[PDB]
Amino acid sequence: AELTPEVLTVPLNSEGKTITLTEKQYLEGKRLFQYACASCHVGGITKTNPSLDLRTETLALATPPRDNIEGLVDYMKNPTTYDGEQEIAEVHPSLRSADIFPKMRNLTEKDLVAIAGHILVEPKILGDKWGGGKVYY
Amino acid sequence: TGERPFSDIITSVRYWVIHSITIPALFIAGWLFVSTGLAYDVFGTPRPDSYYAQEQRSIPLVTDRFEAKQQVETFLEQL
Amino acid sequence: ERGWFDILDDWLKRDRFVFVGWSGILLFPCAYLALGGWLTGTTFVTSWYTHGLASSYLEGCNFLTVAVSTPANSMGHSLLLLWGPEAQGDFTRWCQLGGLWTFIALHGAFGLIGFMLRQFEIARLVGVRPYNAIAFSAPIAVFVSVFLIYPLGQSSWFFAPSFGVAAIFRFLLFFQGFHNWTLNPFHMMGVAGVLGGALLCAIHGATVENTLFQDGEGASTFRAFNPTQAEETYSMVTANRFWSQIFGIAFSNKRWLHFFMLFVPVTGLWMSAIGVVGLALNLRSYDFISQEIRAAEDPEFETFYTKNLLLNEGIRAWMAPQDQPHENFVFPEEVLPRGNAL
Amino acid sequence: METITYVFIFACIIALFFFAIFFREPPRIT
Amino acid sequence: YPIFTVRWVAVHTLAVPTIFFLGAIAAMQFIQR
Amino acid sequence: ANLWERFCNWVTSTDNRLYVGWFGVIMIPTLLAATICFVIAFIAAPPVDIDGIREPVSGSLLYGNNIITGAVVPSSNAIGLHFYPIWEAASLDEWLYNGGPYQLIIFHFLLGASCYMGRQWELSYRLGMRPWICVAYSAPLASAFAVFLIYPIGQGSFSDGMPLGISGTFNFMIVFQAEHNILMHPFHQLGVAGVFGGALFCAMHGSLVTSSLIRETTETESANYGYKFGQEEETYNIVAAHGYFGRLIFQYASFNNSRSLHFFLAAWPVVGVWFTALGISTMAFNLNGFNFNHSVIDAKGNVINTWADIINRANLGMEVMHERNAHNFPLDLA
Amino acid sequence: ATNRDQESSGFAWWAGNARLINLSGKLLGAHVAHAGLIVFWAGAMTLFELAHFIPEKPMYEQGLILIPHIATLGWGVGPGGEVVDTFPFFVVGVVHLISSAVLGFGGVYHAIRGPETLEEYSSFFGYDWKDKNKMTTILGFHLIVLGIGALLLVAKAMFFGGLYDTWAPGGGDVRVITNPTLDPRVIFGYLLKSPFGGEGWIVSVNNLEDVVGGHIWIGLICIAGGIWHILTTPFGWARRAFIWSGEAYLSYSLGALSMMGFIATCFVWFNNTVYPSEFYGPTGPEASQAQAMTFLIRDQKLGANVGSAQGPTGLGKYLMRSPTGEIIFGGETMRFWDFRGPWLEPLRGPNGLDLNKIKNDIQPWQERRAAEYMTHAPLGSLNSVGGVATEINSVNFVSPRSWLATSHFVLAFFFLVGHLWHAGRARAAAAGFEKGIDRESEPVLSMPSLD
Ligand code: CLA
Ligand code: CLA
Ligand code: CLA
Ligand code: CLA
Ligand code: CLA
Ligand code: CLA
Ligand SMILES: CC1=C(/C=C/C(C)=C/C=C/C(C)=C/C=C/C=C(C)/C=C/C=C(C)/C=C/C2=C(C)CCCC2(C)C)C(C)(C)CCC1
Ligand SMILES: CC1=C(/C=C/C(C)=C/C=C/C(C)=C/C=C/C=C(C)/C=C/C=C(C)/C=C/C2=C(C)CCCC2(C)C)C(C)(C)CCC1
Ligand SMILES: CC1=C(/C=C/C(C)=C/C=C/C(C)=C/C=C/C=C(C)/C=C/C=C(C)/C=C/C2=C(C)CCCC2(C)C)C(C)(C)CCC1
Ligand SMILES: CCCCCCCS[C@@H]1O[C@H](CO)[C@@H](O)[C@H](O)[C@H]1O
Ligand SMILES: CCCCCCCS[C@@H]1O[C@H](CO)[C@@H](O)[C@H](O)[C@H]1O
Ligand code: OEX
Ligand SMILES: [Cl-]
Ligand SMILES: [Cl-]
Ligand SMILES: [Fe+2]
Repeated sequence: AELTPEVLTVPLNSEGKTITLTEKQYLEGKRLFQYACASCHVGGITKTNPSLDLRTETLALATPPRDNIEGLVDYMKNPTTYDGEQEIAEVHPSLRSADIFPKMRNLTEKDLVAIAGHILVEPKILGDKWGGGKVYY
Repeated sequence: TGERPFSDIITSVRYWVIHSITIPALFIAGWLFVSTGLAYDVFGTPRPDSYYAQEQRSIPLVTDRFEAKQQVETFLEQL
Repeated sequence: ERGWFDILDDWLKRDRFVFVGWSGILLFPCAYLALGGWLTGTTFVTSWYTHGLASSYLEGCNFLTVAVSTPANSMGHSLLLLWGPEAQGDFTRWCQLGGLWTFIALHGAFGLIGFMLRQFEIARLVGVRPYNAIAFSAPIAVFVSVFLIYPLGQSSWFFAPSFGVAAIFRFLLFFQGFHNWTLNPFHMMGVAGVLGGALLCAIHGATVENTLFQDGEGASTFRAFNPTQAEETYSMVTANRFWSQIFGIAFSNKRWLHFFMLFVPVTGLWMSAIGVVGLALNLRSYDFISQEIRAAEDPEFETFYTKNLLLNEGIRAWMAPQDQPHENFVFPEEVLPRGNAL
Repeated sequence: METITYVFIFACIIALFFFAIFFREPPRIT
Repeated sequence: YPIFTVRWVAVHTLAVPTIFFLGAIAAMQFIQR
Repeated sequence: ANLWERFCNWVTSTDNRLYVGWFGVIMIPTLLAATICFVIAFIAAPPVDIDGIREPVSGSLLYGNNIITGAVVPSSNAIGLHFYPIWEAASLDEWLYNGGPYQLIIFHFLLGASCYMGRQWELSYRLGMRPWICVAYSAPLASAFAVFLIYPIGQGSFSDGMPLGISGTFNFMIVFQAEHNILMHPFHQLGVAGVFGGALFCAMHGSLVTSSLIRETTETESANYGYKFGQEEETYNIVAAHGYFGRLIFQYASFNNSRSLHFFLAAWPVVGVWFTALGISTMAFNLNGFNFNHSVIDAKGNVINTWADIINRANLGMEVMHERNAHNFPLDLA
Repeated sequence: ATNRDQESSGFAWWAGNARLINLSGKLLGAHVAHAGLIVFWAGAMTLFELAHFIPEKPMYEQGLILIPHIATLGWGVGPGGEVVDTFPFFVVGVVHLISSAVLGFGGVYHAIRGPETLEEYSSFFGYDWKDKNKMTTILGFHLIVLGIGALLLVAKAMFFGGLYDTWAPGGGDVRVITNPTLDPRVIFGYLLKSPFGGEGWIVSVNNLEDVVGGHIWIGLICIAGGIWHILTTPFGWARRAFIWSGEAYLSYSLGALSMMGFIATCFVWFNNTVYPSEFYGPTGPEASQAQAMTFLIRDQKLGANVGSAQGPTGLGKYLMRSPTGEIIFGGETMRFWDFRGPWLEPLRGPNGLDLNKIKNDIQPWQERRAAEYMTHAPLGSLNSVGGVATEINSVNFVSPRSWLATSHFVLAFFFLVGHLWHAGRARAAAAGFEKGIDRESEPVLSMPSLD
């Protein structure tokens, strides 16, 4: 099996548009996800709130939908609760609270796209293991 | 006993002449065994792209005793 | 000396750097094939088709994780000969089917025979009593019980230990979870023999070294010994008084002391072997029935023995699906035993 | 009966310790 | 002193594959998935 | 002399059937207290709320245990590392509930066994011996400190110290494997090498010397009668032993120097057991065995399991079941 | 080759350095060259840390042990432990590195070129191990040095910018210590504190005023003791108690270092004042306390009444009482109730954790720090996979606390062995039987038999 262009093709936006990532963006996404996110989201779960995971199906039912690049990029700028009712920048890292989440300070727009790309690609490779937690180790 | 001491042998110029060639030739031969991919086919070990087909969800486990050879062959054909 | 046999015997027993002997015709090729089989498999051979596992340096494993893994359960107790009906002389297929496992196990078994014959043969030529060979029966009983008897009692070789560091650890944990092997009194005598042996080793070496006579001027005392000297290099008298006053009892007879050093770990390993023969048949020391009846009837009764069985049931449920792939275990999340939160 | 048996075997071992120590075969330097 | 002895064969049955294997494993360090 | 100088002379006397000594003066009472408490608790103590969740675990024979299941149970997790002597409790009833006997036993025992080690130095000085037997004993002693004191300290609680019983010890091993992957820790591996090697060289040394006893006895009488206590001549022939072993392997793989041979016998298990102790004492601070979970990945990014991953699956079983009512939050952090 | 063989010195190669026992000049060499390795490591390791260092990631995510030490002294950091300037880190590394060439020079010179013995050449620098007066005098010199070393800490703290204060009101910050603790009832009080839980002996010191006052006391005590030892010779009760030999003085020092190693292990494991969690990561207790705080926050946000929520065992799921009644976090972390930390103390009232404050006063920064500390618990593998032992690879983390505790437990342990080895060897050599038992004067042969 291979990490092919099909595996790397993911929804760009809510309207059905896709984007094909390069192998380099994928690797970048994995690296930056480790650098800034995996301490709480290793494996697609959330250590500090296990009710919410990074599974594609979960992301799709967030408000606004987070199952696409644009949704994830926006999350990383201005994170909300799952119903979109509340802005949680003060306790979740984002570009908006780079003062208090210092690893966010040198993430470029392109970095945010790469991480979003990682989050959307991993479950296409790992299946239910992504966001599955220890049951699936 | 009898044999020349190792001490003698491995400090002798003639030893180093012979082995400054044989040691590196074997090492390089070892390297090529892997770099050519020859190791994978002799032993039947999968390369990183040959463990699973592109959409396969299960392991090619042998489940037959007397036609396991043929199963591996089948399992190998669809990759 | 006379005929060809006696000439060959002459040659076999020559006093060289590595003694050969008659036992060498058995020993050397089987030890060498067992070892080179191990190095070959751990270096280049997969376990994908037998276990769904990577197991070689070629695939990315390291020293702690490579193995020559057992054949697939579907192979039963097949000898798995290169030229057998499974591989049919195909070397690549053979490797893929687990052929190196039985290769290493059987050559290792004949090599071990050879080593012990080498111990009888050398002792006979040097004119000593063959106690070393006799002591080596303990390693033999362990290898034979664990690598042969055990899997022969079970469904197939798949359940033997695979030849690897991490693979052997898995074997340990399987024995805890499935057989509750720590509870077994034959394993306990094994532990006593191994830890008592190690204690006897430390304590004897330290006692000799600390009741040495001053037979030299050097502050390093190793040079103040002569292999051919008549006298004891240390004082048994002082050693005896020291232990008597420290511990309450001491050896007084050096022949006893040494015999005891043979006896303890040898007897230990023999006892563990007997328990493992038991486990070949699932004849475990798994439970204490009286504890189970009390615990079934009294939900406030708890002991370390009940606590460890909950651990075992965790081990079985959680490891079986990947550890026994031929069973196709699917255990939906809701059935898995788990305590609160974890 | 079960506790008694365990304690009895244990007590026999402790007594055996005391005799092995204080009423041992004395070591003789001859 | 002879050259080709038992000791000599014993040494080389071991040392020869060893170096061959060490080059093979060295090459493996550069394999990527 | 004066009353004190007589006392000193007695304490340090080389002539007492059991040496007393200054270390002995601390060792005797502490070990007696530990022994007595241990025996009484093992037979008769009520159930102990080890995990501080009001779930008392029965350790004693009278409360339904046998020799194998029985234990003196660690003190309550609600205590942690607090010092819990008998006078800190409102009553003995409470003391027993909370596992006070465990702290009393292990504290007097550790002090006593430390003095036991000092005493070994002491007697060897009184007897004109070289002094290092005590150093060999530091290896088991360090191991005892590892499971009864250091581990509790690292983890914040005596409820995680090794239980003083047979099945208890196994419980400790199993939870330890789940939490630290001790098997994959190289200090534990050195420990195994240490005890397996110790057994081996024991069987070896025993057998080499025995095989070499000089003919001194009749075909009927025990060969042990061939050796007399205190005799000056060595009772076996070390040259014959070396002749055998040097040929079994090769000449230089064998010892002809009894002194360096006995040194190796001391050093091998002692150093390996030091590493064992240090394994436990460093996993006390959560520096754990090698983790190769999901280390092999395929070309796509599928995880290819190894034997490390099957180990992980077994560890997970232990993890999720252990202390099944004690965790409320998702991570077990001590 | 004056006694550089076993025949001349009677010490084998592997005991080679024992050949130096009465070669003061060569031995000074050994000692100066050695301090050079120490100072060398400090400087090069610092530079390596600085080269690898990304200022925006926590130190504790970067495998740093030395930069955290520099920062705690107040260099290079500002509010919350934010790195404002790496140049002090740089200065510290360079100056150690340069200095080590000087020590290395001196060391190599005395070891290899200068006079092997110093007694012929100089009586001030020469010494005999058995000269009880010279020995106390050298000791006395080093006590004065050590004292000044302690006073440099004080100087930094009071007159040269202060120290990083994790407890600083309003948040952690560098702060000048103007009112250090001088009352001997407080300073010496710490020494008489129990080492058990909720007490922690000196490991408990929880403010910089005590830390500064303690070093004022120690600097004075050490200078005073140094003067004392230069001016005096040992009293006769001391003369009769000790072995007076190079090997024995080593053994005493080995014992004191083992002890200090052990203390250091507990200091870094439990203490978050002189090892600020901002730099070193959270303590084990702290991280465990952070998890219960994290879920208390989460669940109460969801509507849970955290005070009356009964857990499966009957104890409160989130809150419960310590054995002395104080309100504390529940679940396993009950053991950690003695933990105190600046993100947590705002919620603590006179009775322990305050339910009024928990319901109303939890600030976002507290949620943030607890989430951070929960997820940087000091657990990880030897190959630096962060997490529990069953965690998958992804996070490259082992806390600086685990590295510092484990390394120093190992070191303290082997030093204890070293102490037993040398103490026992020194005793035997002083009495004359370190080489074995005299076959013709075997002590046991002259004693009455035991039975
Ligand atoms: C002492 C040396 C020794 C011993 C005891 C063994 C033993 C074994 N080898 Mg190993 N091997 C050896 C050396 C040895 N080998 C050497 C030097 C090599 C390199 C060439 C190998 C390479 C090798 C491979 C590749 C394999 C083995 C295998 C085996 C196993 C099965 C062998 C078998 O069925 O033989 C059957 C034959 C005999 C027992 C010989 C009979 C001799 C009698 C006394 C005389 C009979 C002769 C006969 C009547 C005349 C011809 C018949 C004609 C009339 C039709 C067994 C464990 C197999 C295995 O491990 O599978 C897992 C396997 O696949 N070996
Ligand atoms: C560790 C194993 C071991 C050792 C060290 C000994 C040692 C001894 N045996 Mg004992 N023996 C053994 C196992 C062993 N035996 C087994 C399993 C049997 C079969 C029941 C015997 C049957 C036996 C008899 C009947 C006698 C001895 C005797 C002896 C003594 C002289 C040496 C000898 O005759 O060896 C014999 C040689 C061997 C054990 C090695 C055999 C090597 C085989 C032929 C290799 C076969 C390759 C195989 C065909 C490959 C196919 C594998 C297949 C699975 C595919 C000595 C005490 C004699 C005695 O006591 O003198 C006083 C004596 O009379 N042996
Ligand atoms: C910190 C580690 C350390 C230090 C500082 C020393 C120091 C010393 N050793 Mg010990 N030794 C050590 C570890 C150490 N040793 C270890 C690990 C072993 C076991 C292998 C030994 C085994 C041993 C033996 C057997 C002996 C010593 C002896 C000595 C002394 C004389 C050396 C000599 O004559 O060399 C001659 C060597 C040379 C001329 C080669 C060059 C050596 C120089 C110093 C290298 C410097 C390189 C360095 C990069 C230069 C920087 C320069 C720059 C600052 C300008 C010297 C004081 C001897 C003794 O005690 O004498 C009385 C002696 O017989 N050592
Ligand atoms: C107080 C001692 C100490 C401590 C706590 C640390 C801690 C750390 N170092 Mg520093 N370091 C040290 C001394 C120390 N080091 C020394 C002496 C050197 C020079 C070789 C270094 C050079 C160095 C480099 C170049 C790097 C670190 C890095 C690190 C981090 C990861 C370490 C790792 O992965 O180890 C892996 C574990 C081991 C290699 C195993 C050590 C096992 C020893 C050998 C066991 C032997 C025990 C005992 C001493 C032997 C006694 C024998 C007995 C018979 C008597 C960690 C923060 C890394 C980093 O993150 O930097 C930012 C990094 O790249 N270190
Ligand atoms: C503490 C370690 C130490 C000790 C006890 C000595 C002692 C001695 N040295 Mg060695 N040496 C050392 C370290 C040491 N030295 C270092 C680091 C170097 C390299 C610079 C040398 C290089 C050296 C040489 C090349 C020579 C000596 C010589 C001497 C002798 C005469 C010194 C004298 O009379 O000066 C009296 C005092 C002064 C001249 C003033 C000293 C000024 C100092 C440097 C400033 C104050 C330092 C302060 C305390 C801070 C120290 C730094 C610290 C934090 C690390 C005497 C045996 C001579 C010799 O042995 O004769 C044959 C000789 O030729 N030394
Ligand atoms: C490295 C530091 C150091 C060293 C190695 C020494 C070494 C020595 N000192 Mg000096 N001293 C020092 C620093 C040092 N001193 C300082 C800083 C001061 C100023 C306060 C002094 C003031 C001083 C005086 C006034 C005296 C000495 C004396 C001595 C000698 C014997 C000491 C002895 O037997 O104590 C061992 C300890 C005892 C005998 C006390 C009993 C043991 C108790 C019960 C141990 C309790 C500790 C325990 C482990 C717990 C630790 C924590 C605790 C605080 C609760 C010896 C030469 C004596 C002497 O000969 O002067 C010339 C003496 O009278 N010293
Ligand atoms: C199987 C088989 C066979 C055989 C083969 C062989 C015989 C092989 C051999 C092989 C070999 C013979 C190999 C070798 C290898 C080796 C190696 C690979 C090594 C390595 C080493 C190392 C790595 C080292 C390490 C170390 C140690 C050990 C300790 C010290 C330190 C160190 C770390 C260095 C045949 C053909 C018959 C048939 C079929 C099958
Ligand atoms: C005696 C002896 C010994 C030892 C010795 C020793 C121990 C020595 C030491 C030595 C030393 C201790 C040395 C040191 C040196 C140092 C140096 C030489 C340095 C320099 C530096 C520099 C040059 C720097 C630079 C820089 C800068 C400035 C900036 C940043 C970057 C850099 C880093 C580039 C032995 C064992 C061999 C044995 C014999 C005897
Ligand atoms: C800085 C600081 C501080 C303070 C500190 C201090 C104040 C310290 C002191 C310390 C001290 C003040 C210590 C002491 C020590 C001592 C010792 C460690 C001792 C030892 C002894 C010995 C070892 C003895 C021996 C002996 C005996 C017992 C008997 C007879 C014989 C002889 C003499 C051998 C504080 C915490 C506030 C805060 C933080 C910082
Ligand atoms: C292949 C090993 C079997 C050896 C046992 C058979 C010995 S057989 C023996 O051999 C003699 C020479 O030594 C011959 O002279 C004689 O005719 C023959 O009977
Ligand atoms: C050998 C030691 C030489 C040390 C040099 C003294 C630097 S003292 C200097 O003082 C300032 C306040 O006055 C602080 O703000 C600054 O950080 C500090 O470095
Ligand atoms: O207590 Mn005994 O065991 Ca050390 O981990 Mn946490 O805590 Mn409890 O769970 Mn897992
Ligand atoms: Cl449990
Ligand atoms: Cl919990
Ligand atoms: Fe012996």
